Amino acid sequence: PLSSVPEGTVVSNVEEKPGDRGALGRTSGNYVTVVGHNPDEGKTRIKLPSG
Amino acid sequence: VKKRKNNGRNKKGRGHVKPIRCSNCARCTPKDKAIKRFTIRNMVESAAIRDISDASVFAEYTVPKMYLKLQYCVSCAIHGKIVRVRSREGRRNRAPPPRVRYNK
Amino acid sequence: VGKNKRLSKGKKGLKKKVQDPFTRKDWYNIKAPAPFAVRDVGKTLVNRTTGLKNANDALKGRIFEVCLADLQKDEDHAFRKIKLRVDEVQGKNCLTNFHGLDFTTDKLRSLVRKWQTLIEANVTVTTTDHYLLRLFAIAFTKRRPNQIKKTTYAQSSQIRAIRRKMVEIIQREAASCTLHQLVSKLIPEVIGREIEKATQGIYPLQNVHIRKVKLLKQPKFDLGALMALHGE
Amino acid sequence: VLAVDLLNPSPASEARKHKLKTLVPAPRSFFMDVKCPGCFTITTVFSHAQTVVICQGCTNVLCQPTGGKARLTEGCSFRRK
Amino acid sequence: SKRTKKVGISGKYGTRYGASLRKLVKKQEVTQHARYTCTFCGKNSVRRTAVGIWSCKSCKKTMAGGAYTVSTPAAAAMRSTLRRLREITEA
Amino acid sequence: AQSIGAKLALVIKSGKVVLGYRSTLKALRSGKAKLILIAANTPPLRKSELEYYSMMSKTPVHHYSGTNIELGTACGKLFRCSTMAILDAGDSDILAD
Amino acid sequence: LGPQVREGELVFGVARIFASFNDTFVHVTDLSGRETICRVTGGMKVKADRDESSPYAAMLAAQDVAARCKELGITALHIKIRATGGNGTKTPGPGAQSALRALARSGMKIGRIEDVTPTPSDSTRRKGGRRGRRL
RNA sequence: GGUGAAAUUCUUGGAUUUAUUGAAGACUAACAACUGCGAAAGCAUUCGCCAAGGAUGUUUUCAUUAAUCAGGAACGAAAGUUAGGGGAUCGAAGACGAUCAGAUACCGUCGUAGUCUUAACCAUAAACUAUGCCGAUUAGGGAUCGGACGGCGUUUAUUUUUGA
Ligand SMILES: [Mg+2]
Ligand SMILES: [Mg+2]
Ligand SMILES: [Mg+2]
Ligand SMILES: [Mg+2]
Ligand SMILES: [Mg+2]
Ligand SMILES: [Mg+2]
Ligand SMILES: [Mg+2]
Ligand SMILES: [Mg+2]
Ligand SMILES: [Mg+2]
Ligand SMILES: [Mg+2]
Ligand SMILES: [Mg+2]
Ligand SMILES: [Mg+2]
Ligand SMILES: [Mg+2]
Ligand SMILES: [Mg+2]
Ligand SMILES: [Mg+2]
Ligand SMILES: [Mg+2]
Ligand SMILES: [Mg+2]
Ligand SMILES: [Mg+2]
Ligand SMILES: [Mg+2]
Ligand SMILES: [Mg+2]
Ligand SMILES: [Mg+2]
Ligand SMILES: [Mg+2]
Ligand SMILES: [Zn+2]
Ligand SMILES: [Zn+2]
Ligand SMILES: [Zn+2]
Repeated sequence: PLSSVPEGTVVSNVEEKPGDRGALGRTSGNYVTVVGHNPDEGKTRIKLPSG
Repeated sequence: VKKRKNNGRNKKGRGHVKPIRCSNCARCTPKDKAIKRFTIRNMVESAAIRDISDASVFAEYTVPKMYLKLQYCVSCAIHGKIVRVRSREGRRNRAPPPRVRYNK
Repeated sequence: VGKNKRLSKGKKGLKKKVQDPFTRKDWYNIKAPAPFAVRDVGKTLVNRTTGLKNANDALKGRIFEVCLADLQKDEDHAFRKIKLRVDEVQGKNCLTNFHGLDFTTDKLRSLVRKWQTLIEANVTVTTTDHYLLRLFAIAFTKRRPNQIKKTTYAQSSQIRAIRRKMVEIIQREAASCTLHQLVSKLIPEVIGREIEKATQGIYPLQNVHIRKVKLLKQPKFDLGALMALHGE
Repeated sequence: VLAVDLLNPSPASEARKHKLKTLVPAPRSFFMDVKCPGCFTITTVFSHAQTVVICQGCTNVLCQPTGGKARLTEGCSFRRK
Repeated sequence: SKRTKKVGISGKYGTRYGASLRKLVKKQEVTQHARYTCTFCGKNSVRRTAVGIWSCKSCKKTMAGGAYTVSTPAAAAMRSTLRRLREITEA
Repeated sequence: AQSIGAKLALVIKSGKVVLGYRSTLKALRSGKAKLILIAANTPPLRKSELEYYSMMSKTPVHHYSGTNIELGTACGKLFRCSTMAILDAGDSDILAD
Repeated sequence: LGPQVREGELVFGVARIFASFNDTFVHVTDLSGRETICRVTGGMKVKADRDESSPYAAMLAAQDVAARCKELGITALHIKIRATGGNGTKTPGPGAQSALRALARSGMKIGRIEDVTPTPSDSTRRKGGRRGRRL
């Protein structure tokens, strides 16, 4: 899960909502980057390939 | 002809040195070629110290100093009269001038 | 200049009606934490509390610059200034705690001089209370009374030895402390005098100081802890 | 100057020149016998040893290599042979 | 007995598609038809099967890599970053 | 671990060693082996099998830090090698530590 | 109207004087920087815009600050002089010291002078080019 | 705001100024010098890893293995070229405001390529000490950086020997 991840790591096939089995960053040579966390009201900022 | 033995540069033993920005016209010159002056002065001019002194709330007070380091290109150095032309024999004398210690 | 406005209020505008906004302001007193001597440090201004705009919300993220000389009633600490951040607002009173430290600008420029060596280092540290704060250190070479040589320069190998010693001392002292405990060590400059003794063998190293301290993270508010130091 | 006897320099003047610039080159190093306090044995050690020298008995260090001449352990005595 | 001065592998294209376009494709064709040493068995037999699939002819291992290279500079830089980040922070 | 390179070269000249996998195992049955080396990229199943034989025969094992290509060139040979055994030391001192 | 306090005690403010080579700013805030009490610039007094930086204009602008701040109850000031900074001159302008005297003469109290000019550790490229202003 | 003096431009749709917070790219002030290193071009924040180099010290080892080089080869500031990423600041071309008899300029407000990085080309500079490389000899002096050796004291530490 994206919470158990430090900032700055690249991942792939990220779920828009928990349980939909992959929506984002699933093309050859692409990825997404985590930016920061909000431990309260848990939500994470990410950066998409388009910017 | 060579006008100066050191080429007026003071750079021997190395190939390059990073330049700096002139403090007046913002020109680029090598750091070793610029004329550098270090100045220590008071925050206020000597006539104004009394007015600040008796308006303070700390009994005796000492106004702080200000420290600056100005550095010029040669073209702006002798137009502002920081340095001036010397004679042929007097050129080769690098001792700092003797500041007046009696003031008449 | 009176006669330069051309567009003035802009595309289309009209004059105002109500003025003098100072009729609705209020004054509050500011307090200081436990270790410092004097508690009153001045007054502050804010709009009066009203519907849709609470006053306490505007007095919970302010910081103040107070010279350490005023807090300790001593002119020795006339070159260090520290910040106090407001947290809770009692009746016509603001409560504050530590938020940093810094030298005055003129003291730092007077220390640096030509024909000397400047050594500087930094290191992050966390306390038993989960505070993430960073410390800076500074020192200069010391001349010898019978010295004839013009310049006192240290070798770069010796500089790295001193820099390594600086980091070890700072970590050891701040390893097991609280924020209140650490502040009580900053004002008598315990860190500086201990660093000078340890580095004596490598080089004399006059003028040991902690240049500045700034904090990066804070734990939960924990109102019980704030009242412990205040209202003594 | 302008009239000097080059064949017979004074011994004091030859003790200051470089080891190779004298009239005939000569080393300025020597050997010595070191007395380890623990044992009663004798070991021959170069003055400019580049290696850590171990005594035959009780296995104790006697010298530490350095840039010039090796420094001996504090609790030891030697004679220049 | 060199048979070419500069054209190289992209000599099958004759005089078509322009000189510049042939140079770019040659840069990418040369690196995909070569052989690479296996990271597991050590033999010099690894060749590309699909657009992003490389497999060893001896130990039968199959690995996913770049389009025309076994690994890419971006992917290589990430392993070191991930290794360095993990071991200092959690250990 | 730079010392192991120099020690191993001396053993080749003075002592006797046997290279390969089948011959290494056959030496372990006899119980007269003294030290075996294992390369980094040997198959994990083969690695775990070799250590079990050593445990029965109680002989020390050393884990080489390089691939099987580097182990071969560390012995003057022009071919890959993954495991080996040292039947006896010559004038070297590998078994000292 | 003002803070209630005994006659012996006095309440403090801070004055932030920004003196460039083209204008001078006199600005008074509370102990923190959040609340502005008064602000008058040198351009409001002079009408020729080549004298906005003149020391005379700074005196006039500094005088009515004391008058305007007098009834608010504040009686003492801290001073923080600053130059242009950054890539600028780092020398305070001619009107920097004229305003400081006018605050003292008008009757306000002074303490803790300081310089707050911003200095870079290593700056971006500065305007002008490599050959400078050739006039 | 900007200038010798002005204008173009921005502004109660709150400009300029004040305090707190965030993001991005470039750059390493003061200390910094008639000081250090490299074949030259060049190289300045911390720490970890990787291979290399000069001098000094030496009663180790080899024994002429050396000097300089037509053609030939490696590296070679800035600008410029080919493909991606990046694009804060400055700013060729360009557009306006003043000045002037004219002003396609000097001065002022904007601003594209470029300035930075990865993978490949280009091989020129007042690339300067306008002074080719190896070896021997010839005169007085005081400073300074690196290594070794000798010496009377001061300083100082779980302190001696070391270091200043
Ligand atoms: Mg879907
Ligand atoms: Mg050199
Ligand atoms: Mg050059
Ligand atoms: Mg003006
Ligand atoms: Mg002129
Ligand atoms: Mg505003
Ligand atoms: Mg950054
Ligand atoms: Mg140096
Ligand atoms: Mg620096
Ligand atoms: Mg030639
Ligand atoms: Mg270039
Ligand atoms: Mg370029
Ligand atoms: Mg394309
Ligand atoms: Mg591009
Ligand atoms: Mg611009
Ligand atoms: Mg033009
Ligand atoms: Mg040429
Ligand atoms: Mg030439
Ligand atoms: Mg001489
Ligand atoms: Mg001397
Ligand atoms: Mg020396
Ligand atoms: Mg000595
Ligand atoms: Zn200039
Ligand atoms: Zn003994
Ligand atoms: Zn394989």
